Amino acid sequence: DKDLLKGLDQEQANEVIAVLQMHNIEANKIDSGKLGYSITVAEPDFTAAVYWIKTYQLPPRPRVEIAQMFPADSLVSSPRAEKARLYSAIEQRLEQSLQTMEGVLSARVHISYDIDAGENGRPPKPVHLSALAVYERGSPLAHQISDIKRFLKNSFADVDYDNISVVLSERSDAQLQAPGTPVK
Amino acid sequence: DKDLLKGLDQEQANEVIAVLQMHNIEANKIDSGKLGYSITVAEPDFTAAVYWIKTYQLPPRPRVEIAQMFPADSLVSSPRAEKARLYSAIEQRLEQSLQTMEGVLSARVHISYDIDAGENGRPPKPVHLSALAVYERGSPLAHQISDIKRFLKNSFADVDYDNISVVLSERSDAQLQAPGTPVK
Amino acid sequence: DKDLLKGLDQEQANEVIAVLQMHNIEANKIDSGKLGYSITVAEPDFTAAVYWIKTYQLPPRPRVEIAQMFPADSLVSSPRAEKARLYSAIEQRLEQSLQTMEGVLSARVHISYDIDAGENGRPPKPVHLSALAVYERGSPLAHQISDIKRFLKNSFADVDYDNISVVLSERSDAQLQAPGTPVK
Amino acid sequence: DKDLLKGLDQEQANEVIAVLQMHNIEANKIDSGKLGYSITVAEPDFTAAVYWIKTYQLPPRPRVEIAQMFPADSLVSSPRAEKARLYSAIEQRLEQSLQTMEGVLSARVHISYDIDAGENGRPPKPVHLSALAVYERGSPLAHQISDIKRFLKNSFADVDYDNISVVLSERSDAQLQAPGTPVK
Amino acid sequence: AELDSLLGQEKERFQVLPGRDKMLYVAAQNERDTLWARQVLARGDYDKNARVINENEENKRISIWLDTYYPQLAYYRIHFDEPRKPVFWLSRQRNTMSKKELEVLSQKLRALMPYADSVNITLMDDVTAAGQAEAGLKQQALPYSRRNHKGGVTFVIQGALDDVEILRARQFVDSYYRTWGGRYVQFAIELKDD
Amino acid sequence: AELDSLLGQEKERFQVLPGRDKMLYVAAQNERDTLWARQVLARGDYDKNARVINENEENKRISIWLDTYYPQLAYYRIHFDEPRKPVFWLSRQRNTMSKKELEVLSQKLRALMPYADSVNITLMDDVTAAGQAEAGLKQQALPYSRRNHKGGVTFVIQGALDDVEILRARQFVDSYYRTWGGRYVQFAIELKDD
Amino acid sequence: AELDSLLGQEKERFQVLPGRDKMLYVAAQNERDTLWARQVLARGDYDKNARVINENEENKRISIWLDTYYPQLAYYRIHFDEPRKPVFWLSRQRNTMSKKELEVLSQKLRALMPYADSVNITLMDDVTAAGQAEAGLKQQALPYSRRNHKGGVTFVIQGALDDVEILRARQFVDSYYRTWGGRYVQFAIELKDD
Amino acid sequence: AELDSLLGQEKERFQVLPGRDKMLYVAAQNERDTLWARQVLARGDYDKNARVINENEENKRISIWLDTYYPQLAYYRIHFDEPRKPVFWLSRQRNTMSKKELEVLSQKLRALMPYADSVNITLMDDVTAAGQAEAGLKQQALPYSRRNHKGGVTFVIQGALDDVEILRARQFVDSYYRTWGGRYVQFAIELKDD
Repeated sequence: DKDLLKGLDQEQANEVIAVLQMHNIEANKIDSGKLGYSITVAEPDFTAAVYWIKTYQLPPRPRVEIAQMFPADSLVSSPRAEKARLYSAIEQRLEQSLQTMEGVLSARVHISYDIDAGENGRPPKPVHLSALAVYERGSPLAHQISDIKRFLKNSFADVDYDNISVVLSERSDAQLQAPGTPVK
Repeated sequence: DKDLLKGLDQEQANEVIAVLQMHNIEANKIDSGKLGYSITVAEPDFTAAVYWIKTYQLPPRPRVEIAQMFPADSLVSSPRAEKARLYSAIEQRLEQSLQTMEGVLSARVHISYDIDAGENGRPPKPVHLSALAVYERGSPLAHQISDIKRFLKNSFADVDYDNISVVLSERSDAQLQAPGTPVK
Repeated sequence: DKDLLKGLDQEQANEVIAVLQMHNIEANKIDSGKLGYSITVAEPDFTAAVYWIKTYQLPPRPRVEIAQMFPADSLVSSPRAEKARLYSAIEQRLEQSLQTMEGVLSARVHISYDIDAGENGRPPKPVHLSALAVYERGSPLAHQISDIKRFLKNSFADVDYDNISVVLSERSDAQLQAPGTPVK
Repeated sequence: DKDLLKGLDQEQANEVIAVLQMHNIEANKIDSGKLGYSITVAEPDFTAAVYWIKTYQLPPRPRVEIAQMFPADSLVSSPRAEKARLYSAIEQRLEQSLQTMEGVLSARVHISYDIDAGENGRPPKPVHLSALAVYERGSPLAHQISDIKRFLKNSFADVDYDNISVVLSERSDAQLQAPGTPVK
Repeated sequence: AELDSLLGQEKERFQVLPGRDKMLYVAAQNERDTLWARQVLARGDYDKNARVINENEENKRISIWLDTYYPQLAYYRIHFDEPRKPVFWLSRQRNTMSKKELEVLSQKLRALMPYADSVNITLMDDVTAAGQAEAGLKQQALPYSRRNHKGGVTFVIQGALDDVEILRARQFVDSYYRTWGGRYVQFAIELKDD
Repeated sequence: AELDSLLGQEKERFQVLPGRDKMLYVAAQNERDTLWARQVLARGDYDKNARVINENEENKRISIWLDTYYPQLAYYRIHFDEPRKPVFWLSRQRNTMSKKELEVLSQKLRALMPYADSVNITLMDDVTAAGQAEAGLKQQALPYSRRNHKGGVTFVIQGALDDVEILRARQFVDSYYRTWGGRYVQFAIELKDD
Repeated sequence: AELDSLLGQEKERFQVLPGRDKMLYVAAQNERDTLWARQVLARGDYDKNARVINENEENKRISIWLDTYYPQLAYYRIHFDEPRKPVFWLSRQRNTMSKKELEVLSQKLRALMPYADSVNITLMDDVTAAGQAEAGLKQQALPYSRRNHKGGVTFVIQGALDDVEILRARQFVDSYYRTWGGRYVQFAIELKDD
Repeated sequence: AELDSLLGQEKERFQVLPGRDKMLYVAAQNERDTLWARQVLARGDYDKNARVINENEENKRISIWLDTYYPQLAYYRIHFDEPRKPVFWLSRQRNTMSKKELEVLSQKLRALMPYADSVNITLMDDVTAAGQAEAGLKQQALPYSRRNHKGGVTFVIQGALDDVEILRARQFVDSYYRTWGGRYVQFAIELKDD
């Protein structure tokens, strides 16, 4: 009934309703054509819903990787810019691959960017990398930690089993349950 | 009834009402088309609401990261400008990843910018980094401090457990409760 | 009945329904012509389905390999860019070949990118590589680990049986079973 | 009856039906003119068929060799690009030749790419190579391993009988049997 | 209307409690169900007062009352598995209260929990509390050092713990504080270099 | 309607259980079938209450009840192969409970499992539990070191384990915790360099 | 109108108090509820005077009165858990007041708190106050040095404290000043290098 | 309709089995025929319940039942060549079961296999099992080392095995586990450098 967000694109609008129906208030993804989607909540829950817009900082910012800020359209693209979008595409591609393991729902991978190794006239640092992973319920999480940590060791040149930091966490409880319209 | 803010865009207007309904005065996000939103409060609360515009410094300034001031449209983009938007995209991407841990509502990550290491002819400084994190109620905050501090250690090349400063704080009380129209 | 995703292309739309019918809600791939496909679910399951859009982060991002970010249309293409799309095409081609072994449904292959070996004035590092593999049910997975690890050893110049990390996992249970329309 | 894939070209559409009729659901390759083929399955099997689109990752990506990413239209084509499409054409041509042996249905050949031998100022590495091969039923596979391994030894300059890794596997059971329309 | 239907479709997730002071109570299980049930009661109407209680917050609410009216009380945790009557553990060793006023203490707490029938005060030995905390933390193969004090122990855990042991630690600690509370044993997972 | 048809086409995947406290139960086999059956009951209507129980979650739900009302209880795992009556293993060695209150313990658990007929409490020796865990882990040819404790053992597995042995490990561990649970034997596959 | 409905929907958050001097009082719990209830009474109308009192501000308001009319008084903190009658702790050791004028002191405070029924003055030993502050601050494993004085102690905490111990410190300090106030024990978390 | 015609054109590939508990069973031969026959029964209708059983999955299903109700049982593999009555091998050496309850064991398994007539329990010597595994693995000319254990042997195979011997290995191992199962002999083809 009461307007709460306007002009959202698609993947931002589907995330907000996922947050809201977690906290027991229903929303209505009203498309407004080329002016983006719109989310309207009922009047007794406009109070509670604008709280959860604040804490989760909804709508979500577009998920940024490093190579979006080195586009190389027609610029000469200095050798720092090549390793910037090189490793950034490797951050994305290892993320795409952990997501297709057994039971990993989602994943995030970061790479340590030793970039100025040639400019200082020094041998480069060892590559460090971090990983996040969301498993199912019921999986014994203390044993899939070894598969990931074995996997993306040899995805880089000089890493160890100490430069890999994987903190994997099982997913939340399933929201399968209808929130409910308020009473009159 | 009384006009209080005009011409706001979307995420600024949703933040002001979140502040105002925290302090028990209702607002009305009146859209004015292409001239931005507008927030009007009632006449007995125009006094109190313009106080909370002052203390919170509403409307919020647009949330700035470092790479907005190195756009590189067609300029030759000196090697300081590459590491400026390189690390700035890493500040954003680690922020996007802590936000998808277990229970973190929001996060902020800063990176120490040792930039002039090559210009001074010196080996670079160790990387220092800071992190903020907003957890749920009920979480035992003294133990999720180790997960973050383990996570973004190995997201960079040469850091320690002393160059990482994470000050995480649980969220406020939930504002789920209707403020109320004034009496006549 | 209720709109859930619009404007999807083909291989993104077929993946979402595969996720949704896994979790017992039916979808309807409604084509909208040149404006892409559309997925609509019924009203009692719009709540549950927008949860599984969030956890799986549907619609899937386009599957990225490294050579998509070195297109070489008319640019002079510095010698880092040649080894970037060289090894990336080898990552794809070994992936295409493991997929045609006995019982491998799908595969992913990553190569360690030692790129700056000539710029540092050093001999290059040994090549490390990782592999994922989805077998059938009933296969004894502890013995097809040797075939892969023998296969793509000699697909590169200087690798060992320690630089190869293959973590292969059998596929899930078959979803052959109709979800079901809700009751009225 | 229900639409499942649209806009496929020819060799992608013939592969999907080969996968589907393996798993006992019939398809219908409906040509749509210049808008590519289309595959429609019946309504009780749209559930099961969209599972096997997911696991096999159908439609198949176009089979990539290394020389597709070094086209050399009018660019000066640095000496790395010549050995890239040189060895890649040798990968294809040895693949075309193993396929015309006695009983080999299909074959894949990879070559180790020692490319930066001249740039490091070093003698090049020995050439390593891998081979896949799909034989008939009934062939004694432990003896055709010697023919291949003798054949493409002397197809290169400095290889051994240890740099050749051939893992050959007989073909699956023949799918000669009609799947069947569902009952009404 | 019926609060079992004013809440969600699943009846097993909540359990309404007709308290003695005319207010009805609904017992959530965690902080998602609490925000599920504090959303209903603040958005709209139940034709009486209604108040969501939690297991880990009402436990903390009593301790804000209990440290004033009973300081120097050695207790672990109150337990709301059967929320009609809670089981409120105490230290057998560090409590000099006689059985007279301990029954008064089972009646002072009922003034704070109107939904409760009668508090089942039992006693647990402090050596059993620190025992299972130690007999689990070395059963997870974790480096530690038990330092004792007059009225509590402390298990500081240090070293460069990697990921396999940093996650066996947290699902032991959170499985301990769910059981015993955190008023007698403090786990210090202090993670530094060598 | 009939819940055997409100669920999917395959009847053998689920098994409905008419519990004693007016609520019906449906026993899934894993966490795909649980989300298959918790989807039906939360989307729509069965004309009575219905509640999906799992083998590895209802096992964990009892232990949230069981550590309060029976701490210092040495047990392994409850088993729902025939969900009409579960087999709840205990330590023969570490249980000082007499046969009087052990039959009370077969009646306290029935208040938690209304679908259950009667709990079949049996006893397993702790040397047999740690035996088959050791007699399998060296049968997979894995480096380890058995460290014992007062009330549990621990098999830490270390070294630079490559892929053939890292996968023989997990299909032994997950084939052990499916059988014995994880309350007496902890496997520490801690994987580092040399 | 009724002030229980002139405030928000939740009745349990506030507690109105019909004071003796014709003015009504409403007891908030923290500084969000105070600005919730000081917004209502200043925006509009209640058909009588109404005045929001807090737990941590009315405590400080009395001390502005109390240091003039009773200097050299050793007291900790007044407590508004049951705001009909507050419990006002004093030092048993550092108070030479006899029981005659201490009952006068239970009547001087009632002139400041009209909502109060009768002040429950009790006594706490100063060694118990500094004890639990010390027995918690070493139970959090924190470096310190107890320096005593004539009429108060001081726990200066120094060193390069990292994040795990800087946050165990603040939820002990803020859990201490909520209990005892800050008039006898001062925590100096002074954070410098080595 | 007739399930022999509801399946494919070839009658010899499947074999329907009228089980005793009103459910009909169809015995596939491998995991292509299982997905051939689990496609028919889940897509549409047979006018009774029908359930596809496999040779290598129903073998594994019994062991999920058998490790609870008979732990410390030494058996190899159940065999479904004539699926009307299976031949279930046991260790003659490592089984202390008498012939009384072994006939009970031929009746406990019939409750799991309703299609079965009567289980043909026979005994195989453990030295014959490890014999043919050793007498084949050196007949393929493969380097190994037989390490024995109390209740199983292990043939670790190492070295830089090239392609001719890596493929004689797998068609011996897969020809062994098809015959004897994998519960007494484990082959470790662990392939490293020199």
